[PDB]
Amino acid sequence: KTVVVTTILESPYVMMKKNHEMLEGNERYEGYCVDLAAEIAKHCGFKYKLTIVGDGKYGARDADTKIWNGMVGELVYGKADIAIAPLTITLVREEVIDFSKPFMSLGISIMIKKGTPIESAEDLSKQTEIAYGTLDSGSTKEFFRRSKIAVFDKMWTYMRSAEPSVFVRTTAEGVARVRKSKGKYAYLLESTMNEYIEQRKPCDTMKVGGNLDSKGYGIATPKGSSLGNAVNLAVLKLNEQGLLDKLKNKWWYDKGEC
Amino acid sequence: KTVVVTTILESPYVMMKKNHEMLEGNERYEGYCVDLAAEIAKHCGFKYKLTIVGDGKYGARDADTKIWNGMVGELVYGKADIAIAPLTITLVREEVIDFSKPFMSLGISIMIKKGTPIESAEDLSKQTEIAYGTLDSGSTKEFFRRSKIAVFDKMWTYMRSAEPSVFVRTTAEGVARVRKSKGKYAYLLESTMNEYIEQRKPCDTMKVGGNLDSKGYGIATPKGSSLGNAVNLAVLKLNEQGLLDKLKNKWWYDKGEC
Ligand SMILES: N[C@@H](Cc1conc1O)C(=O)O
Ligand SMILES: N[C@@H](Cc1conc1O)C(=O)O
Ligand SMILES: [Zn+2]
Ligand SMILES: [Zn+2]
Repeated sequence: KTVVVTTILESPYVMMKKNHEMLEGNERYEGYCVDLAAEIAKHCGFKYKLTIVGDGKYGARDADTKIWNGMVGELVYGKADIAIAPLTITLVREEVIDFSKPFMSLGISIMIKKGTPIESAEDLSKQTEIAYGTLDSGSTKEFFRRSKIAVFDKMWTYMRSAEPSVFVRTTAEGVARVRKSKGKYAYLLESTMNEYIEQRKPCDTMKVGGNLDSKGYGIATPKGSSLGNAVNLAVLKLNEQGLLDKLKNKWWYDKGEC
Repeated sequence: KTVVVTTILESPYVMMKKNHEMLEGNERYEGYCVDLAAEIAKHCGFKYKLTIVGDGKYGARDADTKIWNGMVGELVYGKADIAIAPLTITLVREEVIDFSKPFMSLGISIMIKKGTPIESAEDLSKQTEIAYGTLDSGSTKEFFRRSKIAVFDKMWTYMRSAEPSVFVRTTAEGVARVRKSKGKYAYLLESTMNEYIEQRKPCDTMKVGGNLDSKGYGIATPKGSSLGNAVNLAVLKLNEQGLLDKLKNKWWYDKGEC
């Protein structure tokens, strides 16, 4: 009955506490999703164990093997009971796992090194000098790959053929590339992460333009799991009681450094 | 077999076309939810009949009889098969009906007549010359009635006992009250309607401040319904293809008059 929670090391959702090495179990981690996991568990009445997804991914179906990787795979193949992370609710995922109503709203956004002469996706598409990419698996890449909006189709056409690769394995990798490229690389990531980074030292990046789309993160469970109903209701209750807005402010803005 | 769709006359979601008297059935109406209903039915493969909710309400439970009114009641008591409307996903409603994932995100906002000395809820709570209320039943009124947050708790106390009533029966009545009250009345309504009206003639109102919460509208079905699954998947598909964004620009800003 101890619920195995799969999640991912992604700031400020789940981060290692500075002393984690002298701590045990759930106490080793801190962050928005660590706080949310505690509350979901308390309102649903279950004991849980946080575990970091082994391959460090969000989740995508390999087109050859057709095997799901990341947190989605952990749920699909029975290695975890629930996923509490910045996991995007999408059609292909909803087809294999269950999602609660969203606990956070977001949209794909553009992250630039300050001073970059870019102001929108249209600007990125109309030039070639500043390279741009996305996480190499997950909802953002899939959004561009399936987009039929020309500004986005043009962007995908370029990204899928750019060399060296413009895709990165982790959010941190994308942010570092932005920071170390003197303005020649812009990163396409979720508004939530983009807004977070813009508030952290060295305060050299910023989110530009509006969001490209609109969607949410949901707490996921294995298709038909017994936890789904209570978890969904708990998210709604916690949102209505102001918990979610409080956690957003606590982890994004209250200890912002810029 | 023809699906009975319950919806509500609320601009620009569902409105009577100018020439509706000489039109019939579903053709009499136009709007975002009318376009959405057509997109959902096509993907889920069903024929439908649009019907305006009899009592003109969104849906709330009478504390004494425990009977649901509005579109929620029409689903609860079997008078309709699905509600395609700007119906807000809430915990009390989710307990009695099913909601698809969000097709639109929004938040409670403040509508003022241009030039009114108000910039936030807080601003409304610390004065008494400017009355302010909400729709008479629905998710907004509940929000203030259930607030564990100080500014808002203060707002319910004044609202619940103001006399005469600061509550209104329809969004239109709330908007008209703002407009003819020479700035002595502000109306609390969802950002979607607020932003919409703000872009319509006589262009004398405006949304002030930020949203008070974050939530969404969902397509609702009776508990356990055969349509729940397909509808939910259709919403996600429509969002990802950009149809939902397309419809929003179509009905909100493409014809704006200010
Ligand atoms: N939440 C996303 C991952 C993600 C995080 O930030 N940009 C992204 O693409 C997912 O679920 O793939
Ligand atoms: N969407 C709300 C109603 C509503 C619309 O605009 N302000 C409101 O309160 C509901 O479903 O009750
Ligand atoms: Zn379609
Ligand atoms: Zn009564």
